[PDB]
Amino acid sequence: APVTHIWYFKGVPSRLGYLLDLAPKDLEKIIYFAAYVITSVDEEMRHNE
Amino acid sequence: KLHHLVDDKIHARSTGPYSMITQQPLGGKAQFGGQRFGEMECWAMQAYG
Amino acid sequence: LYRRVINRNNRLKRLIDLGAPEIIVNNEKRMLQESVDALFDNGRRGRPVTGPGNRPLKSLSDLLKGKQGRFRQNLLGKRVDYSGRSVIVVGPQLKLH
Amino acid sequence: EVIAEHPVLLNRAPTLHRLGIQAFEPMLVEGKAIQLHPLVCEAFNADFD
Amino acid sequence: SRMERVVRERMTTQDVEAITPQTLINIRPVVAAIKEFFGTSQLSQFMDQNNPLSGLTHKRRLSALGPGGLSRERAGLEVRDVHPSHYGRMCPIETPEG
Amino acid sequence: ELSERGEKLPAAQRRDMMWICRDGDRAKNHLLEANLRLVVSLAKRYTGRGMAFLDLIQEGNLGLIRAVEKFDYTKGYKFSTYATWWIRQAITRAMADQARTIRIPVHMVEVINKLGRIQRELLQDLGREPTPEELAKEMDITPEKVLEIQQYAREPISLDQTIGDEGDSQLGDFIEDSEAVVAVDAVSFTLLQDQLQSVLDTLSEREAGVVRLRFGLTDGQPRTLDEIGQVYGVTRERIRQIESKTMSKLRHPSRSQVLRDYL
Amino acid sequence: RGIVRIGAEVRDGDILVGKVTPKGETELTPEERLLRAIFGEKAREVRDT
Amino acid sequence: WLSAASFQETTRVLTDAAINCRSDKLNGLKENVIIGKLIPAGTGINRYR
Amino acid sequence: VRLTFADIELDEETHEVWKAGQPVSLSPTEFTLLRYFVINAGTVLSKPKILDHVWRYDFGGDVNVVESYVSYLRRKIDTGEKRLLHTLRGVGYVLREPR
DNA sequence: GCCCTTCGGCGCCTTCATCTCATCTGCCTATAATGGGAGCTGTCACGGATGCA
DNA sequence: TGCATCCGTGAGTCGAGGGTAATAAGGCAGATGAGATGAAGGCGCCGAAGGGC
Ligand SMILES: [Mg+2]
Repeated sequence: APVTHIWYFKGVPSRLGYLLDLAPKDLEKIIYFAAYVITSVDEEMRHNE
Repeated sequence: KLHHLVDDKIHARSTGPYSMITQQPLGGKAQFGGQRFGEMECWAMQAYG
Repeated sequence: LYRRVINRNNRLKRLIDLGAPEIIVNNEKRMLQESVDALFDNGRRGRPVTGPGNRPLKSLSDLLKGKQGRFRQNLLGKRVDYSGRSVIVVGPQLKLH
Repeated sequence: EVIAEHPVLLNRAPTLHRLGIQAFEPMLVEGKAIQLHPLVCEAFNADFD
Repeated sequence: SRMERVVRERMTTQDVEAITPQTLINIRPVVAAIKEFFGTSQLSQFMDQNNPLSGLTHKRRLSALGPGGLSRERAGLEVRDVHPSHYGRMCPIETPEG
Repeated sequence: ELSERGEKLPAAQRRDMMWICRDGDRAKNHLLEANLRLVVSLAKRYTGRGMAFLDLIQEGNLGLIRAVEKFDYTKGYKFSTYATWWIRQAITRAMADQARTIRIPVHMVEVINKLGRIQRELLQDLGREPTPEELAKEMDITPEKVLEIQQYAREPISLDQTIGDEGDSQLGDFIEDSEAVVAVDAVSFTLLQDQLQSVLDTLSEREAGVVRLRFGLTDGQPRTLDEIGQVYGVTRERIRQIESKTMSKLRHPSRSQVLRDYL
Repeated sequence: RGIVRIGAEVRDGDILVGKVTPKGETELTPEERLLRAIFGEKAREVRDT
Repeated sequence: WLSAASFQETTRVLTDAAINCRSDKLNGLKENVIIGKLIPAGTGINRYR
Repeated sequence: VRLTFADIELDEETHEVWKAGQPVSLSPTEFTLLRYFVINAGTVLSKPKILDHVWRYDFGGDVNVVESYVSYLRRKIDTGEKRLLHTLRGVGYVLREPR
């Protein structure tokens, strides 16, 4: 299973958090299996339904 | 007379053994040694030109 | 550390192929993530992975940091051959050169 | 015979400034103590303690 | 403490009246702990004996580094100073120059 | 049975069958997740050696996963009693072949464990360290094997632990690289090769070539006599004779003294 | 017995105890074969450490 | 990046250089010292070399 | 100068052996193997360096030859199943009086 | 005085099968056994996210 | 928007000085590569000597 490089997730600037517009407190909860994220949503399938 | 006699304080080597990971010669009197040419002396040698 | 990575990866492979409840699979994936974490940089997150003698293990990052790292210990300054060392004594009868 | 006009470098840790490494010419001496010229002590910050 | 843990583990796994203190006791951790202390510990060091005074001064010496103590990097400037209470208790002159 | 050598599944024999399949799946998962507490409770006594706590917990989880399949309710005992044996088996097996940097087969990690237990049980009863001959008497095996297993069980050490009383250097700084070239014996070997070439060129060319390909100097392989005959158009007895001539002339003290010095 | 006589003078490089280890095997150089062929020296199957 | 990574905060500058795909010129003093090239000062410049 | 071990004895001149005082005739290369065994008595023998020193370096044959030769040494002098010429699995053979 | 060319003689030297001896890998054991041991943290200064409010 | 709150960086130069520890684990079947065996073929080497030019 894929894993995240610590050099980029964890640091004084969280580079992964900067790119993805999140926070390290809102990334450790995910790449360490504490909370889910919504990978993608269906926009039209929700607009008509 | 202090226990810093020159007989136990003179050391020199031409070609002794070397370390495993890096091929630098080892250090100390038990091993054949080799004086450490640190970066501070690198500063002096660079300043000399 | 490489043995830990290999063990976790093999056990995760066994869990996936066998078919296990998602809690155990998630725990194994977390252990894999933390094992790669320890391999790349031990002690960066959480308590460092410790071996015998109760000392932090030397990961890849710790081999490139500080005075004892490769950069300022083996690259910048090296132990050299054709060298010696001894006590100094005044030589008042010597010439300047 | 072979030490005829062969320069040899002398250094003292710590090497603060450029003059902390000086190239002399060596003369064979009995004993086991390197004989330093008294004048170059100040440049070396060397002392005989 | 290790002894108490192991004996607490063992006293329940065996039926009553079939259990004896000898089988409740496994002296291995105690000797392991004393061997751990006496060797490979920096507070019990190789005797510095090259004259009677060195032997005398190696004992009756007060150290501050080790388990429960402060390392030299952890040591500030204030601790290294001489306290007015040092008088008569700890010599203010005898201390290594390093 | 119905997929291969079956038929188009009707309404009541497909959806209901898959539903009981999924129901059994979630029932197994439910009891498994309920009983992981037993695994984590049992793994507490197993830490402190070899592997970490959570690794042991995971291996016990795998053991329980295996155990739930073979658990038989018809025999009428609590599931914990049967599951404990399988969990212990999985943990012991994993600690045997996974907790060592130098992996050791279980068949003889068993005898290391038994040797340790018997020696430490007899030490307190006798009051002294048990001599390996007496341990062998308790083994019903030769003592030499006892010393062999004693020296096998020794685990490797770390190259990077600070070795001094004060922290200044690591162990790996004090280990000499044996594989490194001496840089003195290399020049000696080159000069020896030069001396050999001079000596051989001093000899007759046919003899020099014969011995050179006899000991495989110029090439990688020494050759048998018939190869020498095929490359020089002579019989193998003639090559034996010329070899006799070679080491006869090579015993000459002019070459003997000039080459024997090189040792 | 293989060790220095008591009351005997030694210096740097002198042998102290004669301990001989089975050398096992290695690449016997062809030049070694010609060397033993010139003097009749035995293979000396052990390593003198 | 090679000079900066050998001075301070090695992991941070290393990660930043990896992200930016920084191409070092291997032209400075410390870089040439590291890679074994002639230092670009004194007797290392093309006027004197 | 004759080299002896337990009940086997060798004369370096005329290349014969006594086994417990009984003279025995034996093959030349087989005799060289026995010479290696006595010259390194108490030290284990491995097939490779046995091949390296005793045999020519041009030997292109298989590995069964040395095992067969050891079998001949067994059937000539150490006829007993347990024998002074012990064998080590993967490490070869050794000449040693059993304990 | 020995080369050119012989039968065969067991040896011997391999080589093919072809058997055993450790050595190692996977599987099974049914009263019940159901939630971490332990960790000691705090130098000095200095730039920056940070959880809330 | 503060604003404490913390969180990761820096902190010397050569030399005395080497290595410290638990636990329920056990029969049993199969297999597998190493090493023990026996048998048969392709020369070796001679034991004979042929012989003459
Ligand atoms: Mg001074």
